[PDB]
Amino acid sequence: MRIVEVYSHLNGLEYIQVHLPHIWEEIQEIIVSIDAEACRTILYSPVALNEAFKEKLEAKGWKESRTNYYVTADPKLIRETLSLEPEEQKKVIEAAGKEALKSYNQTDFVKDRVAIEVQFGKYSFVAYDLFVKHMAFYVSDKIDVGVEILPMKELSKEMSSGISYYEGELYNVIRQGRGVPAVPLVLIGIAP
Amino acid sequence: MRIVEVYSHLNGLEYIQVHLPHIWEEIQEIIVSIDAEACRTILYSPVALNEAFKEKLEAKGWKESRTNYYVTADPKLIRETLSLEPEEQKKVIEAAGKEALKSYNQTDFVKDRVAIEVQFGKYSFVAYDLFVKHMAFYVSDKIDVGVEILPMKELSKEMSSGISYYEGELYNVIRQGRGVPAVPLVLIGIAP
Repeated sequence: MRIVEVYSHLNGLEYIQVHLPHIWEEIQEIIVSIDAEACRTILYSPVALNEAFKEKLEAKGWKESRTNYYVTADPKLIRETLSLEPEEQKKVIEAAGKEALKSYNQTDFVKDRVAIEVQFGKYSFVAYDLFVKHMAFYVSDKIDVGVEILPMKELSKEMSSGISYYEGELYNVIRQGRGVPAVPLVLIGIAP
Repeated sequence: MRIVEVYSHLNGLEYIQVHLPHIWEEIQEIIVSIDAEACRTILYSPVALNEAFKEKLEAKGWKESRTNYYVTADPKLIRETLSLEPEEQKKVIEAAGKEALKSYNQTDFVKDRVAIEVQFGKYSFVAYDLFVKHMAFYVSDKIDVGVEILPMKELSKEMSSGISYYEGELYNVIRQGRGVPAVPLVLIGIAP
């Protein structure tokens, strides 16, 4: 496959280029290696595409990651426990006489404190990846930068209706105003 | 039904109380009027709950709204056209030699420049409502404040697994850091 567009959010790409140059080179090579034709089961299959990326990513040591945390109804306690370890979060919340509720986020591809999301899903999933998933791993000190691989409109239009595309998601990010979300990111738009 | 928790984001609630006091009173009355028991088709049905709120909301003049816009791959052009009318966005993007792509957002309940989302859906939909939907209507100058009505965990646990709850979504918002999203909001957690 090929990269058509790349957007560096909060200079996330440059951070990778300085501190983890091998990662940027690898991400680029993995994309080139994906055979989109074999996924043309003539629309393209999101399941087939996800399987192809999964094999290549895991073949290069990108592995699953999970981050646990405790939520609560109290805004003050949330702000005071965001950066704490799970057990400490619960301890602090309960010590204030408030209820702690178990939660977590899980992602398939993490390596060298970089998370990569390959998204060929419906319109609501990218928003969730950017503002909740990547942010969760970032705030929990598991990643320093997140990467979102998305199909350009030229590819999404050749897939089932309802699949989000690069141009639309880039818009959703920039529409937030400067520097939102707080996690540095690299948005990559691809095509066959 | 009853309100258990209320969170004013960027002082959104106070904005309503000063400029639109009748709206806050009405929202509170609508919630009280909802018969959660009749939706206990003993778990609670999200479809039944959504139908009950829809009838009460529309009965009070809350109506659908749609906002159109043109996205593009060019970050600079996006920032320069965010606040423009749709036709002007396309004109500006194309005048720079870049492609404009049609898009939009639609919501069921808008009145007096306030949007209300009643969410009893899966984990990814609230994120989309907050960071994309409410923000789209806000940036397009259709609303000044957004409202998100969510079930507290005590209610969501009595519904199908996978339904987001107040405590979890409040966490997702505060985890962003101060003032994100840029649109003022009122988060309301409810129970039977």
